[PDB]
Amino acid sequence: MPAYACQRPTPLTHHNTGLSEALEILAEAAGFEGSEGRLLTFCRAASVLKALPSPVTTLSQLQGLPHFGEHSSRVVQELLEHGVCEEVERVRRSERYQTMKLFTQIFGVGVKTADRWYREGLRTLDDLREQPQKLTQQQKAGLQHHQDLSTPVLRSDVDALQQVVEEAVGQALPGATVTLTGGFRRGKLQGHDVDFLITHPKEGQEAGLLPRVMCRLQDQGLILYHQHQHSCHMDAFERSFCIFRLPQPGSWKAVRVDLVVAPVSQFPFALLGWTGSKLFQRELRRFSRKEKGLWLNSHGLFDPEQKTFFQAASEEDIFRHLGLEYLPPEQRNA
DNA sequence: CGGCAATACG
DNA sequence: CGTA
DNA sequence: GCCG
Ligand SMILES: O=c1ccn([C@H]2C[C@H](O)[C@@H](COP(=O)(O)NP(=O)(O)OP(=O)(O)O)O2)c(=O)[nH]1
Ligand SMILES: [Cl-]
Ligand SMILES: [Cl-]
Ligand SMILES: [Cl-]
Ligand SMILES: [Cl-]
Ligand SMILES: [Mg+2]
Ligand SMILES: [Mg+2]
Ligand SMILES: [Mg+2]
Ligand code: NA
Repeated sequence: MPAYACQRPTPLTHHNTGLSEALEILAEAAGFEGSEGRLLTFCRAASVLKALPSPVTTLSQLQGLPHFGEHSSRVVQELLEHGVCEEVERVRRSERYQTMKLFTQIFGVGVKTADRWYREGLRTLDDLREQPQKLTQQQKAGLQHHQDLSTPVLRSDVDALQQVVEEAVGQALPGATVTLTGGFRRGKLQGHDVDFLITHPKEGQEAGLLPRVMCRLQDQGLILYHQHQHSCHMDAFERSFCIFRLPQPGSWKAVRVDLVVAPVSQFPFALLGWTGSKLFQRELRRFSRKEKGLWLNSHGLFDPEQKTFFQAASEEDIFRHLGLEYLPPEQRNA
């Protein structure tokens, strides 16, 4: 089993679901406490189990697996012997974990804000709603639409939203393309949002696109919220983090939609980064830097010795530049 | 210990 | 601070 | 928390 997640296929569904889920609780809790190193290790150990070809049924099978030390192995030992891990269960039940999970899952709220609120004594969504003047516009939107944003996004929602975005993008710029990215590109059946990457075959024509797209969506009454970021080789892409009004039979629900626009020259890097998973990209970038001495981000791949950027016409190019066997998106579910 | 992905945007 |  |  190789050490980096980008060196091994990791499918969406696998043979150690229970064990990985327990380790991911501990990762999540580590994050709430500001222990980013511990979070990373628990995430990696969970991912190692996702990549295994069959179920772990005995402690000996952890021998030699990367990222399994005393702590992670104990967790798996307890699950194997008793069906539960007391540490995991204590985390689950704790007021601190449940409140941080509640707060951090609000759009516009991160660990530091959730922690401050917790320390201030706040515990519920209604507690936050009673102090509106303190909230950012993004947080106000996240709270306003919290129930809907907590509802899993389904493939049928994706299909509908893709048609809407394709229509608006096609109205805003002839020849522009829309590519589904994020978790649904990796084969996920449900998600927290829908992510789309937009480009145009003639380099430069994609500039100045999202205000036109957003105007056209607003004119259809589809936009409940959005936050636009202008673009800057480009080292920042134009982006819009949106909440769409999605029609449902006799009603509607709010859905988070992210739009990002890249020049076609950088499209493969953007697609790679935005397709994830988050752990897959952290691992891939770590591998690039530490093993190959190349610096990878959403915009490109830089050789610091030669001081040159790699051109890429595909994700396959990028894996080749890094000396990695190609993994399709469905196997990037680290 | 030194590291842990990435980073301009607002 | 928070965003992908 | 794990790695080197
Ligand atoms: O911290 C991050 C967040 C996201 N990303 C990349 C990978 C992720 O798959 C992609 C889309 O971000 P989302 O927050 O939309 N996650 P994803 O689409 O994978 O799952 P979901 O939207 O269902 O939570 O952006 C990172 O690289 N680092
Ligand atoms: Cl830590
Ligand atoms: Cl899924
Ligand atoms: Cl981006
Ligand atoms: Cl590609
Ligand atoms: Mg997503
Ligand atoms: Mg997203
Ligand atoms: Mg230390
Ligand atoms: Na959040």
